[PDB]
Amino acid sequence: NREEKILNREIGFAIGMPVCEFDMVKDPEVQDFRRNILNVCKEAVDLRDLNSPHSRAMYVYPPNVESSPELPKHIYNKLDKGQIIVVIWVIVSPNNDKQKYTLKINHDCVPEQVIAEAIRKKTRSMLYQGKYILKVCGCDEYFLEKYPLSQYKYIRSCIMLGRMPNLMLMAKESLYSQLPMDCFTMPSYSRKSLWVINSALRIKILCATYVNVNDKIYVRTGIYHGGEPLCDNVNTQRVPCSNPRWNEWLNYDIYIPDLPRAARLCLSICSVKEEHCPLAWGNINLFDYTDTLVSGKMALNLWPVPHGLEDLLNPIGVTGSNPNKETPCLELEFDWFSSVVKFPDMSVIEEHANWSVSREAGFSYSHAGLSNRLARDNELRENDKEQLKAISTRDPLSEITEQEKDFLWSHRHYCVTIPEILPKLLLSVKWNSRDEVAQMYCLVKDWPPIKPEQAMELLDCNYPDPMVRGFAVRCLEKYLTDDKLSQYLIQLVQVLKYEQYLDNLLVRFLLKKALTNQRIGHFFFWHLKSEMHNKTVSQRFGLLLESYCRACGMYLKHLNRQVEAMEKLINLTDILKQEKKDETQKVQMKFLVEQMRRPDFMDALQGFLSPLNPAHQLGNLRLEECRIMSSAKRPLWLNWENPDIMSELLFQNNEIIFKNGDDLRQDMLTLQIIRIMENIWQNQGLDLRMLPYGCLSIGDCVGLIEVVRNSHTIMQIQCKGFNSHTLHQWLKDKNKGEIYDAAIDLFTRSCAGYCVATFILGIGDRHNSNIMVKDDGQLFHIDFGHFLDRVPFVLTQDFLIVISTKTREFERFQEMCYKAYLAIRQHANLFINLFSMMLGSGMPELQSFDDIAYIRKTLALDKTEQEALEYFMKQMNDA
Ligand SMILES: COc1ccc(-c2cc3c(C)nc(N)nc3n([C@H]3CC[C@H](OCCO)CC3)c2=O)cn1
Repeated sequence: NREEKILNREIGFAIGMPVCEFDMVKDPEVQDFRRNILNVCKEAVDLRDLNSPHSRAMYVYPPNVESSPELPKHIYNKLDKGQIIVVIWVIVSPNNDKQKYTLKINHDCVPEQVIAEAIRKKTRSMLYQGKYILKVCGCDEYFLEKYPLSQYKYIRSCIMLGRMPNLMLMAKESLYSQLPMDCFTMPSYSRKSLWVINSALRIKILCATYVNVNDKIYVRTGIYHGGEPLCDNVNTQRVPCSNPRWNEWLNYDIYIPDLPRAARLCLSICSVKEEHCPLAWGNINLFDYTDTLVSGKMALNLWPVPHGLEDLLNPIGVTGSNPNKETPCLELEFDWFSSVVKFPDMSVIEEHANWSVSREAGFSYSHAGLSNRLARDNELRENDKEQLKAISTRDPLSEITEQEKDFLWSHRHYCVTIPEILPKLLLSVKWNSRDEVAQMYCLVKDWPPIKPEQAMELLDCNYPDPMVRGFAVRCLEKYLTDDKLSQYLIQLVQVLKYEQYLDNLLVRFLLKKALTNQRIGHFFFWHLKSEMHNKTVSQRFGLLLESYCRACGMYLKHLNRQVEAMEKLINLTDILKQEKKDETQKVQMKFLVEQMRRPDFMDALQGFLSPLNPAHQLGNLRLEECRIMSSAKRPLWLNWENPDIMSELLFQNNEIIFKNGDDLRQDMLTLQIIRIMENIWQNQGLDLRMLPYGCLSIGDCVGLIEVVRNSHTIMQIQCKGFNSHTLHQWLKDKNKGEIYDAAIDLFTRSCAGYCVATFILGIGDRHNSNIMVKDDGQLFHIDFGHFLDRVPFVLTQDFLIVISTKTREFERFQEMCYKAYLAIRQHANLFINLFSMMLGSGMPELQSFDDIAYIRKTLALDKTEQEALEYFMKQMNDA
């Protein structure tokens, strides 16, 4: 139609490839995902059309609230008798006069209540009903829901900062006048035997093509469930280099009905010299998306080995053929049985599980042989019930012995009483034994829900089973707040890579939330779009992006304006670091200024939302405040006017650093971990102010960085002014009076926060230029080069003098680092889980579980609470 043709050009621009291309794809799964996902779209749109227009407003401007309405002790204490002084603004008459009405009201007042007092003060300022809404002055953040005022992140941040909230009052009708009439349309594309196989698995390696020049070669194979072999790996015969025809059947120690649902064939072409090397790799799901077992002739196009691969295989790697067909192509053959073999229905598995529990009970009783895996009733002693608990308290990095596994499995029915043990019991299963797997399925089917922070662990590369991942999704669906879903969004987008198929419970969950919360949808779009360059995820992420863009609504027009901006800056910074690299900042700036005269450039680089915070409107480009930086990759310091009616009450200008050349993924993760550490310390009552500024990767070593206003590096404070006493005097000068005592306190609390953080994460070398200080004393670190692969933030005499060595303030400071280290140690399981989910991300500083182990060392998990306290105590004295 007319609208369908306009939509597809808009979707195409957003993804970076035309939609017609997805149709010219003959994979039934691709076309099934495309059609079968459409109900997740339908449900999301329906929820937005439910309480229209209010429900459409909640979509476009979701309330930005904290997870709990409860405030910590140190936060509540800042309120003058549990009450907050709030400032409500009104835009009066035709001359748009800003008029403030100050209040002092209960921090837990709902926005409809706050409005009432503001109308009461307006009616009294001389001596209406609820057709109004509250907005943050200077940004598009609204207060459309009945939450305690202190629950909104702006209000809580204000309390924390000792800043007075500035909110603007406006008509509900004036906001709804900005929400357009969106319509969802149905696209043009929308309109056996089971365990009866009494046989062992064999796979024929026929031949290899596109394998030529540059001693011998072979095909290394293995059958895997996650990253664990379901039997021993089987190699083909060694063969001369250019001639690769094996025509060999490989015979595996697995009986076909014993194959788990998420069983994979993991293969690689290896070179020999004593020194075996993988040339290419590829993995195949033994069952297709429809539960059908792979049969017959097949050809798999192979992938290049990832930089820094362990063994000769890549089990954690992507499944399916490499799209580039000019690559090593391996031709295989699978046994064809009586008909089309299909994995049994849940009911057949349910009956076999009941049969297995029965045969298990009458097995021994009447066996004669010994079994450490048979379940025994009444034989569970209180000293071993307390030993089972000690297992559940173990970190995800800790090794679980074969004895502990047999122990855990014989107690599989008790385990249901310690629900947080499940990841360990799931590892304890003999995943190559249909008998135990059918039984495990029924346990999960009725397993007590676990916390989302625990659920997430069952979504890394170790838990491939659809039932295990389905239960994890179910725990998130019911217990994960939007605040928290937003906080862990980069790991949830990352673990999508561990999914066997396009259509799954996780993608369905993530997409429903994306299409019912625009703040989630923004970052869901950007985290997906930023990996379109990566061919390993291009199709899955592209299809996910198509389904998103097809139902997001008018936000696509906003996303496309953002895409056009980043594309211009990439083009711009390409020319500077290529051609005009050694040219002066005046000539380089003359080129930018000449390019800004161009219409396509002055439309693109102005009047669009900030990808770091879509609540921020980037108006006119103030070139006069922009500069090409001195850094090697020629990054841009960019300055935009804040076109908000009340910009002045937040920030009149918005500064973003656009960088093209370096990987921002490692900074993205370090800044996320900081936000988390900060939120852990804050929840535990100890106020250690951190600054996880915005950093977003938009592609292949391209991204944006939030500039922190009123900040200078440690070097800049030393330089303009060898010198070791300048910092304190500068902070005394920038905070003279009673204002000084607050600044010294904000420097120590922030200085303590970064001391712990950097130590734990093993962050890159911290110097005078890698550290920064705000006008109020707030200390923060920047450019986190590389983590894990020592105390990097060495407290020099410079920082020590600002603290007040044998002082009362330094005795308070040490007590700040100590509680903080204990606070992170009590949460090490979460941090371990966040890094594990990122293994799939191609990050060099995080390629194996060995890398994550660094935080088991620095957080002394194998030691005790007092022992680890002694570890941090000892490591902090060595400077
Ligand atoms: C991963 O890549 C990167 C690249 C840049 C930054 C980066 C962040 C930053 C922030 C958040 N806030 C403020 N205020 N400044 C900042 N800077 C400035 C440092 C001083 C410099 O001054 C000129 C040379 O001395 C101007 C730039 C940065 O570089 C961080 N990570």
